[PDB]
Amino acid sequence: EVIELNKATSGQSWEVILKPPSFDGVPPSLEEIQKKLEAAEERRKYQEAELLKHLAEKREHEREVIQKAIEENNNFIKMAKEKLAQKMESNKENREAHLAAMLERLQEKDKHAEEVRKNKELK
Amino acid sequence: MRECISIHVGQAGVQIGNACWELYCLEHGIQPDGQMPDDSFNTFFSETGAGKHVPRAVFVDLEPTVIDEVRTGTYRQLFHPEQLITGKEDAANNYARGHYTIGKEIIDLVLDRIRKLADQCTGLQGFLVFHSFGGGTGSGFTSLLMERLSVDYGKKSKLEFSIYPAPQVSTAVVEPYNSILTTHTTLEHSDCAFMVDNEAIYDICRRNLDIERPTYTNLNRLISQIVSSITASLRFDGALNVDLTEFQTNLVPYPRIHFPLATYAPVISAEKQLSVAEITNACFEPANQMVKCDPRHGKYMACCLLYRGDVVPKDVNAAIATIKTKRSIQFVDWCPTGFKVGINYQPPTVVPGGDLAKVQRAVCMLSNTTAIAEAWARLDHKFDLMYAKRAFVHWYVGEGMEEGEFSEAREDMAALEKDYEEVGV
Amino acid sequence: MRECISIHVGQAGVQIGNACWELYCLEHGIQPDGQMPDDSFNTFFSETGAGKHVPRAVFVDLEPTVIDEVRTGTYRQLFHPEQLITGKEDAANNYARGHYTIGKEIIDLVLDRIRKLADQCTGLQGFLVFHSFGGGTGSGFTSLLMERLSVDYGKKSKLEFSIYPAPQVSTAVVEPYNSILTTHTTLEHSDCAFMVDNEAIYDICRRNLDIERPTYTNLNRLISQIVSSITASLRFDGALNVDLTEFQTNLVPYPRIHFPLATYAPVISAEKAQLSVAEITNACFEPANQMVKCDPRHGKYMACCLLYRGDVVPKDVNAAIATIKTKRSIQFVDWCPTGFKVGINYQPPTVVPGGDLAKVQRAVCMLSNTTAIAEAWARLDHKFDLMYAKRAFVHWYVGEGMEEGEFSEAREDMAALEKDYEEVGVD
Amino acid sequence: MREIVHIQAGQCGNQIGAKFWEVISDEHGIDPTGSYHGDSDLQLERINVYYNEATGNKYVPRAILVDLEPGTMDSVRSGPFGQIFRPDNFVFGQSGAGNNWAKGHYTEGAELVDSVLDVVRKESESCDCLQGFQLTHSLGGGTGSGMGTLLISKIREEYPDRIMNTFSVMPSPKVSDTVVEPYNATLSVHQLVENTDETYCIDNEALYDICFRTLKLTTPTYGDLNHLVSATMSGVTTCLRFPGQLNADLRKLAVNMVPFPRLHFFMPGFAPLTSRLTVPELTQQMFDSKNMMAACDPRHGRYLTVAAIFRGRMSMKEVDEQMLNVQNKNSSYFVEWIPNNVKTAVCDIPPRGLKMSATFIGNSTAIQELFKRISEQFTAMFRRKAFLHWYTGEGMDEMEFTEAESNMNDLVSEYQQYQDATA
Amino acid sequence: MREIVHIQAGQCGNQIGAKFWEVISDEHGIDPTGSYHGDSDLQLERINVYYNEATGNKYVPRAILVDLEPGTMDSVRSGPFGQIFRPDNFVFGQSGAGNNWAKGHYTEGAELVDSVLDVVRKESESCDCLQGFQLTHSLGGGTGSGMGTLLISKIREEYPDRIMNTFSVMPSPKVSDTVVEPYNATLSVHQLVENTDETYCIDNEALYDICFRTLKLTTPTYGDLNHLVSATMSGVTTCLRFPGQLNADLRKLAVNMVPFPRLHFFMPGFAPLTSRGSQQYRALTVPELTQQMFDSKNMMAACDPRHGRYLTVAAIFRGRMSMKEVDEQMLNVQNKNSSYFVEWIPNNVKTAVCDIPPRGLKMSATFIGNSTAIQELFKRISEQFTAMFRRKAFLHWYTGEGMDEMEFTEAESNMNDLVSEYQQYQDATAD
Ligand SMILES: Nc1nc2c(ncn2[C@@H]2O[C@H](COP(=O)(O)OP(=O)(O)OP(=O)(O)O)[C@@H](O)[C@H]2O)c(=O)[nH]1
Ligand SMILES: Nc1nc2c(ncn2[C@@H]2O[C@H](COP(=O)(O)OP(=O)(O)OP(=O)(O)O)[C@@H](O)[C@H]2O)c(=O)[nH]1
Ligand SMILES: Nc1nc2c(ncn2[C@@H]2O[C@H](COP(=O)(O)OP(=O)(O)OP(=O)(O)O)[C@@H](O)[C@H]2O)c(=O)[nH]1
Ligand SMILES: Nc1nc2c(ncn2[C@@H]2O[C@H](COP(=O)(O)OP(=O)(O)O)[C@@H](O)[C@H]2O)c(=O)[nH]1
Ligand SMILES: CNc1nc2c(c(N3CC(=O)Nc4cc(OC)ccc43)n1)CCC2
Ligand SMILES: CNc1nc2c(c(N3CC(=O)Nc4cc(OC)ccc43)n1)CCC2
Ligand SMILES: [Mg+2]
Repeated sequence: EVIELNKATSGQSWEVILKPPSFDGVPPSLEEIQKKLEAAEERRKYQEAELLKHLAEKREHEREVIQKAIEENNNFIKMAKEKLAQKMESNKENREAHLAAMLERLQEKDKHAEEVRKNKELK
Repeated sequence: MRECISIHVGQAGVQIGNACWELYCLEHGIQPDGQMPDDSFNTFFSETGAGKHVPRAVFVDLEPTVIDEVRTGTYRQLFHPEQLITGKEDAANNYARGHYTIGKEIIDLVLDRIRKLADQCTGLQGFLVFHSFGGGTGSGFTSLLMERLSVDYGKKSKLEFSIYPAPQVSTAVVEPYNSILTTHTTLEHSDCAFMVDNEAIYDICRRNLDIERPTYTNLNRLISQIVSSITASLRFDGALNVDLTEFQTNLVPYPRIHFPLATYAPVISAEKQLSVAEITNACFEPANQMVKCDPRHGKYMACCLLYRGDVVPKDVNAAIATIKTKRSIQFVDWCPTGFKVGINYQPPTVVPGGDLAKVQRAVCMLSNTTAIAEAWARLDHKFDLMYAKRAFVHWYVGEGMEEGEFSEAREDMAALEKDYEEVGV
Repeated sequence: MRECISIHVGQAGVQIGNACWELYCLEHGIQPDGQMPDDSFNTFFSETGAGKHVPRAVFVDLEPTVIDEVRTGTYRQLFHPEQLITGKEDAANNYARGHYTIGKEIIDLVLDRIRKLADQCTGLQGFLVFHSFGGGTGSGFTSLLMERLSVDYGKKSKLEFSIYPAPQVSTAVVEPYNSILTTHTTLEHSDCAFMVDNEAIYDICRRNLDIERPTYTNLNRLISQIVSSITASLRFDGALNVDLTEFQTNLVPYPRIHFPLATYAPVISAEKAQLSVAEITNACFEPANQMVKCDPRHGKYMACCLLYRGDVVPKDVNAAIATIKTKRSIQFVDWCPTGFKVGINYQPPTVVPGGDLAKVQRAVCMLSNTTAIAEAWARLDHKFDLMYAKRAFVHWYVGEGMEEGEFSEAREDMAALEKDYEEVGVD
Repeated sequence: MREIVHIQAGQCGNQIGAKFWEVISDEHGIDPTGSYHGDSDLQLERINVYYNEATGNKYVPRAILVDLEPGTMDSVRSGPFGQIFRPDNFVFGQSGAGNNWAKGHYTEGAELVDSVLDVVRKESESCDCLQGFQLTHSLGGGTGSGMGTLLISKIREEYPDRIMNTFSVMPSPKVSDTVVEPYNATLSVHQLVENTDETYCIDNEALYDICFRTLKLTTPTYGDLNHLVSATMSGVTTCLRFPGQLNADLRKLAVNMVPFPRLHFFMPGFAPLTSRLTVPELTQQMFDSKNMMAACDPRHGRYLTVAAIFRGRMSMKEVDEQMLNVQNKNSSYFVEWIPNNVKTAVCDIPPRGLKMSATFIGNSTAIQELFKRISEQFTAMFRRKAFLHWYTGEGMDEMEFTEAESNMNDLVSEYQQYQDATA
Repeated sequence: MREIVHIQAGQCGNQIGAKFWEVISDEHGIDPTGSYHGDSDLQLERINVYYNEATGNKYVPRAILVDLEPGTMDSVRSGPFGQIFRPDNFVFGQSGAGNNWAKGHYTEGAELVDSVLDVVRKESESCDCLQGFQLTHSLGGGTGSGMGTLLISKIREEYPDRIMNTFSVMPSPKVSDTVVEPYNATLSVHQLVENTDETYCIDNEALYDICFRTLKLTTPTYGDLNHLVSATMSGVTTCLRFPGQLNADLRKLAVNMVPFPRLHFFMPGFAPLTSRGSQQYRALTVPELTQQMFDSKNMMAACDPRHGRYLTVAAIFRGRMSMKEVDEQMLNVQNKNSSYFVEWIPNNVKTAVCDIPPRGLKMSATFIGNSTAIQELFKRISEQFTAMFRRKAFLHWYTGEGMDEMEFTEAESNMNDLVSEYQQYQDATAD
């Protein structure tokens, strides 16, 4: 069964039917799009904001490392200074005490001498 | 008038566009300067005050070197700078970047250039949209554009020429993701989509043109012949498929199942005349389909035969008789078993010096068969393999896409598969 | 930039400084007046507007006889008089006098002169302090100096070139006391101390140089080559360079374990009528060529720093060191996956004319941190214990203000140091 | 997507960086005076990816040269192509990093890093479309390792949307420069996991082994190793620099090579191996451990993704045939859940001195072996706290050491997890 | 540490002091008029240790001459080199101490001591860097022993940070019949234990024994004895006076020689032994000098060194000879004789060589021992002390001047304590 359909200046068309059908009959707004694109942009920006927040926390750790080394140097200086002043003072006192004892023994001998000369006149 | 506006998105879409517009110019006698010594060609070409004929086309590719092909090519004087939209970085093979990041940035500009073309039309039929499944731009931006065209041109037809991926020639591992993402989002917004399997075209150029390693130019020149066959009666005063809505009338009884199988013949090597019956037999050989699938694993819903050149009806009906007797062409049962035949008298044309020979008569068969769901299944399997491990998903999510869009797109394809099965029983 | 300040303390420190600065001048072409007919000698020499190159150094001694010889010697114009600092009375072999009684009288002047040298540095690397363990100044004044440098300069690198005592050439019986006392107080203030053993230097001069009774000038000239090998990386632009920080990082695994062992080769008699890169490398692991008497085969290496000078290509060092890694007799600690640091400077070693050392095309100085150096600490600690059990001579230290508690505290610190060397050698 | 900013940091960084610029300047036809003298316009179509074009028709590498020590950059100026680099792109400190990651990453590097970033930013503003950053450096030393990872982090903070790409040289006791290489490398591996997008693992262990075993160089020198590195760096950058079927860029590289963000450490490979040739044979060195620049056996794991570059005149069909033939015979060594995970590009421009060459960029789970080797060396030192005081002296806590190695042992576990995963 | 201030007190002190100055003046090339007529600048490099440089290129001994008896300094003034001494440095009293320690220390000596301090202060204040003092004196008389120890005490009070060194002549019944010399010596030794840093024990018993037994002097005179003293004093002060590898001073001597404050009494020894004005027909060999130095016949204290142990030893070899060979023999004598050196003072023998020999000898060796055998000297004095004190013999000679018995008991207790701690260290083990 051939059914002519159309004829025109540059062609013609028809329908060839070999067997008829067994069964008769056949058995997002602009605002919605724009919101979805804007939501995806906000998720990008959030993700990027979170990246930069982690890198900024790393910067502050770096500052805290560098500061800590400066504090260790400063407290190394402060303890070295304290202990050296303590040693030098304790050593000074000690040496002065030894010298003062040596002279006090010598001066006791000196008074004994005057007692010897006195006993001589007494007799 | 019945103007159609062509939109080419991504590199594949732009380069196949180059091939088709060159072929249109050869068929209508339009020189590379836009000048020209049947007025149906005005559906695809406007005319300027200098008397030059300008394609009703928009090219969208965010890498300037691709668009530079158009503006420095042989037919560059055909095009005006407002037809060419480019950017800095492309979508980096990432659907999410094409759809969301690039898409939000360029969509209004792209629609503005389309609107400028549409304002020049008096009876705009709709849009022919050329793009890849696998490219980040071809997939991601095309789907955003299709949504927006549905909003902005609600009653207008939208046809796709879609490059279905072949790993042999693709350089992206993530193409199955992009193909499912863009199919899901575009599904409700396209009236008729002709898929072209790069693997199918590659095999045809190797087998029938004796080219060891076909170039993109090889593939694209063969693709242009198919597109030209499909658009011939829009650009000439033919009889079958004389406007865009007729494609859905003749091929798409069910809206979701809108993916016709194209078969083309003959493809003869230039460095090498077949009968109506021989080229008609070739339309029922799977080796000549534009998508790899087995029609015996499906039923037809619709079938049209588009003849070009020296074709006389007695010779066609003779060929159809001999096929029906020898072979079982199973239609669904709510559909008549039959063929709509059109002959366009304009002779098939080839690029001079190309690898396609000039033939006296050609034919393109457009059939809606449930068998094309095999192409969807191959894609869905590769999708599933990678998505089970969430491989590469973080590149899409990093661009603002929600992970659940993967699952939502993949469910849609499952439903598409069951829709095809239900229809085929 | 990158300056190092050298401080030479007491007789040993000053006389070795004489040998080193003399050698530096010949190595850089500087004449005894500081004038000279590669910029990196400026790390050790500042320069006046008259073109005079002045050592970044201070010489300190509590008695003037030794530094007077500098003030009237060949290089009397090399230094500014203010760099040569002497008192009147020395420490009489008594740490307590170097550190307290006598040293306190001159310490502020020395620190003032060092601060003026620091003021001339744009990137001060640190201090090299040259001293003996055994003398009263070398021990007691160096301790005071190091402590004062920590106060003024914080953790700024301080490294030492130290003369470990040898009875044959020493003239003090209290040297074990002075050694242990200065080691105790200096421990936490020094980053790295290169120890030299006078006995080892003596035995090398006799054996390798055919010298029956080596003089201080004989020993000092050999010690000068070792010092020059170490500082050459900072004074010359070579292929592989090692700066002060890199010495500390690559030789000191723990803060207290900071006494590398120097070795030098070749030591050839000048009168005798070229050793390969492999040969001089191998000689550095020979126990005879050590600059401290100890047996490395008795211990485990923790770090080897090899400093080459002269005609030496990196390939040949690589092949030489690859052989060393195969010798089972050279054992490294469990916890050291890689222990070699290599330096190559391309200026050959220079020898003083009229000296006993032969001129050679290439030479190497190895600094090795080995647990075997604990043996040298053991020898010193035992001599300390012998006398200290009887409190022999302790009254001379107590009379200058020290307490007996400092002796036992110092000796206990040395006992912990010996236990530390044992511990780092366990698997 | 055009310009790459190349940075080279520390001694290894500047030596292999200089060799890189040497080799690709020759391929693109650029002499040391920046003047082009080549024979083909394939050499200039994409030359702006790596070179700025100055006034006198001359090309200047988009290269920034960084060190805390002035020495090795002085020796690069004196080198063969020393005069091609912009003089104000030398950014050098004076006092060095002391072989200490903490010094390069914290105190010393901080003092120099803002000077480098100013030069980085002047180059980034003269870019039409900045692709991203390519850094060369060692992980075993102080400046390249410590200051390079500091540079990476600060660059990420200022250019969070640009790709970060490194050539990161891994240390080996077989050719070491400092005793603390295991600490320096482990602290840096933690930084690269977190902050780079693509890292080529250039393993000195494997370079030495290639020279000793295959090339018969009984005593390999850095020159010998760096001949392998410069051959590799040329090969992997091919598709960035020349027009071809694949016009690659650093973001497409990341998208297709990195299925999971932490797993971005590539095994490079090269054939033929040479000291200072058929298509099927070239294809087979993909699985040859003998041709890997990371000391790992690819047959010890599975390929997530692979990039192959074939260079020279040769049949692209024969290449595609052999590549597929190798994939199928070796199917057990590719993950099944990434279909079509090998992509091949061919480029007709051979490297100098070779007619044909092959280069492989593998994302292999066998890379865990490299990191296990570093981990074991880290642990042998760290369990005894050897040399630790030089790092704590810089203000570092001990916890940074334990965190860095547990992150690296996690990377190892993550690679093991996907090695065992099934479809 | 440059200048030494020398003081000589009493007859013995001024006699041995004068001989000291004649001998070292000849060694440094100074004639009796103070002019330098020597042939080597080695003689002048450290000549300031003992000499001040005066007006006419002159050198004046830094020497203070003290005696309660006026005639002893007339003897000095007319002795050879009597004119070399500064005239203002002669401090003379009117009456000697009658061999009475108490006169020297408490009465007559105390009236003259401030006049001595006048001179001592002017010499000491003119010093650029004062090492300290050396005192020559006998312990058995009254002036040298009593006023000598009084001087030490008084000088120590003003110069407590300077070294106090003394050359102390111990009495012997073989040389003097004065029965109270054990008393004067014991009272002196008490003072020396507490107020000197270094004391050379010059034992008249040893000097007589050497002269009688070795020099075959049937009747030795003080001139004979003093020849051995002056040779000893030249030798022990060699490293103070000449430039050498060891530039010694009095404090480095004390630090290295004195392990315990009280045990600072040295046993000197000399080789070769010679009589005065006697040609030496053949010099001696280095190993001869080395062994003979450690021989009891060559000790200036009447103690056998093999009866105790050396705490510390200083040896001075003088003349042209091999320093290799000298170290060789010194190491040998130490190793073969290891039992006579304490083990718990390591490396306790130190040797100097000086190429300038003393006059009349081509080679010489001088020995300074801190030996525990020195307790034999103090035990000898202690026994003589007790034999008189138990009888309280002659005590009124001392209580007549104001002393008490208890001061005798105390000094005897202190010397016997000294003997005990020598014995303690003689028996001490390193285990
Ligand atoms: N038939 C044909 N296919 C092509 C052509 N160019 C690319 N393709 C295919 O298209 C897919 C890649 O998609 P494209 O549209 O070219 O890429 P794109 O989206 O412009 O690029 P990106 O934004 O970087 O992702 C792959 O499957 C390619 O094989 C072409 O000219 N012809
Ligand atoms: N190598 C070498 N060692 C020396 C030299 N001079 C002295 N010594 C050694 O140093 C130790 C003695 O310490 P000195 O440096 O001479 O004494 P000092 O530091 O000047 O201290 P006092 O003189 O006690 O104030 C002994 O072990 C000597 O052998 C020298 O010139 N070279
Ligand atoms: N070796 C030596 N001993 C002497 C000499 N002169 C006196 N002696 C000894 O000195 C002790 C007697 O003391 P003197 O020095 O003569 O007496 P002093 O110190 O001058 O005191 P007085 O004469 O009592 O006022 C006795 O042991 C004498 O043997 C001498 O020249 N040489
Ligand atoms: N392949 C290669 N490795 C090197 C080179 N130079 C140094 N290295 C390695 O780099 C590490 C030492 O770090 P280095 O770059 O020299 O120190 P930095 O200047 O602190 O960055 C060790 O693993 C060395 O083996 C080189 O030229 N080539
Ligand atoms: C940067 N140089 C470079 N060279 C090459 C490639 C490559 N990429 C980028 C691209 O576009 N595709 C791709 C896909 C892929 O699948 C697993 C792997 C790698 C890449 N990049 C592929 C061949 C040589
Ligand atoms: C005063 N004349 C003198 N002569 C000499 C020495 C000496 N001293 C001083 C010194 O510096 N060291 C020393 C160490 C020592 O160990 C047991 C013993 C003695 C001294 N002093 C030693 C040699 C001759
Ligand atoms: Mg001294």
